Amino acid sequence: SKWSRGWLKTGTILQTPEDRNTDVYLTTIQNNVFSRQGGGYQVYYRIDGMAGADIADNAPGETRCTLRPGTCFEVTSVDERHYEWNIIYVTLKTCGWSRNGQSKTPNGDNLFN
Amino acid sequence: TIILGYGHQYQANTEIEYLSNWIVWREAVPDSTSRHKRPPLEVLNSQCTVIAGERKTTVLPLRVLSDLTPECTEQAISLKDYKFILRGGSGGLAVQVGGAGYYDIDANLVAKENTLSFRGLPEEFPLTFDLSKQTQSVMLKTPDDEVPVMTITQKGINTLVGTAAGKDRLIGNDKDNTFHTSSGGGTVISGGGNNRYIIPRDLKTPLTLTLSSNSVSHEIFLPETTLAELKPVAFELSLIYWAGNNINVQPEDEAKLNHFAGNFRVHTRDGMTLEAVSRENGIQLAISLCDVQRWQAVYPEENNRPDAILDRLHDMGWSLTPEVRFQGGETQVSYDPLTRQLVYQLQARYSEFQLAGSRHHTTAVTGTPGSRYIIMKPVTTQILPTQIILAGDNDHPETIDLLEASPVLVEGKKDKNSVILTIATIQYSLQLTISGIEESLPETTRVAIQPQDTRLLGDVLRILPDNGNWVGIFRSGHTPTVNRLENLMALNQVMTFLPRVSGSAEQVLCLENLGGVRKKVEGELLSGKLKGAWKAEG
Repeated sequence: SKWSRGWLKTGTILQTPEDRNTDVYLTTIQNNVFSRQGGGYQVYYRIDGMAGADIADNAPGETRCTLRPGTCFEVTSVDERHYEWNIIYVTLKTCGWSRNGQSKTPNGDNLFN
Repeated sequence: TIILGYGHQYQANTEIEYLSNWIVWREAVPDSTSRHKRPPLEVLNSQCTVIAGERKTTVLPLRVLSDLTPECTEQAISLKDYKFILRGGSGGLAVQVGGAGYYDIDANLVAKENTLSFRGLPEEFPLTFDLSKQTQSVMLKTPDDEVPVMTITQKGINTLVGTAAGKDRLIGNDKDNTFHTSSGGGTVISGGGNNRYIIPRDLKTPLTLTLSSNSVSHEIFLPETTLAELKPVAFELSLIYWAGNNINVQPEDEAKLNHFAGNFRVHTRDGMTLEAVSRENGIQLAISLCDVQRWQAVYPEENNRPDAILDRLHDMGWSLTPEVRFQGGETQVSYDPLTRQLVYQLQARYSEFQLAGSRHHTTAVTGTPGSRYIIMKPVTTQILPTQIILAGDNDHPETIDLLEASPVLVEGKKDKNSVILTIATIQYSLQLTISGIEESLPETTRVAIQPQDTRLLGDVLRILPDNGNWVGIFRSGHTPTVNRLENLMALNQVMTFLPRVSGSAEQVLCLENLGGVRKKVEGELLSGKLKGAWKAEG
């Protein structure tokens, strides 16, 4: 809903909330997941390491995987060059069970919808 | 927070007693038989004093009169002359009387709130306090007599709090007063200034409010009452409950009842804020605000839309103020019942807004750059016209969406720098008026007629004749709806993937050629089935 400019810095610890599973996608060109939907700021993540993410039962033509709740992420190179376009680009990386980080913005909006 | 006791300075009169048995001398009480001697313990002082600092201070003396049990009453009567001298500061002083004594409250007039609470008394206690009197006494109904168990001298008190569930007779001052009335009814007689009231639910006796002639404004809070419990009685400021005792608001003089027009605001737990508006032949209570967050908190199951709330409120028989504001929510909605127009003022950028006309009002949207308005499907006939006001920054163009409306025929019109559309489904129709803020239509706004057919507003504004003549823009016929426009420029495998759609149950893929040489698509179906190749109109 709301994003403060520069609240996230490279090297900041990140993790998914205590939801059942956070679904990730390996294809976005025609699965139609990266197209804009909803209001506010769209954040596009790119998790480099996806080993250890269990695949989901997929119908022919879609690539979707689930992420275990409470998994570590190392924020790397947050780029808000398109902040005026309400598009925020963020790159992530998996880590070990470090037991720290935030799954919500400073104002409190939950990440990984 | 200061908790106070009832401490006296004693003088222990004693004597020296010879104990010949243990050849020692010991301190002893005086012999009562020897004529008349001083008592073994003698009370000297019965006073206590607190001087408050600069911050807010609460004083809670020990509660001696907490019920009507004979022992507690005897104790309170015994402690009826104890002196409390409390001097407040700039922050404010709140005093909760213990039940017995002589209270000397000196509250600072600079402070915004000085409270005098009687909640420590027994729950069902007949209370009678007047804020206009400098010195007052609280009488206690003992068997066959009245004892002034309390004597309060106050200066600067403006936040009288009644007992728990007793018939109270509160009288306010000429300044601003706040009344936390009990749950036992009684009578409240405010003075001048601005008076606020907080009345609980389930009054055991009708509560009568008297409006003094020098009073200017009044706010009534009902933190435990929802609007569904209030019966809409016209030409009366009294709040009548559907079930239970009702407030009985009456002015001091009936002639000046029209004075409280716009200065008598009644809040409510669910969110509505009744406002007293002068009508053609008197006054009436009509809904003025609706805090949608509180309404959702009270009624989450019900659909939360300003139009739904409006029709539900009209169903209960409630008049509407000429300006009804719907605070909260993603947008600040306003209503004008005389013109039956509903106005949305978008606030955020790139916000997805859903637009749906109704049969009782005309819907208008004041957009913001980057926003996307979706036209909801018509479901009833005689839908009043709609209006979208674009905010064009030429860098973040809005998009107007007709994908969910399922249009069948769309016809356009032009007049006074505003494109007028019509959207007809297989059975219904709806008129939509696109406009602009600067008397010019932004030529970058994108209208999405069909999923693969998105047309710029600058493109659309060309084919529209300048006279008000309707020209066909789209029709469900011709070539069918295309759900994927895959050009033949792409070479080799393209893993064309069309997801299932349960509602439509029909997916159309269009293979387009723009080259001068006949192509040859060597396909291979891996999942799904095809119905053939579309050939003609019908």
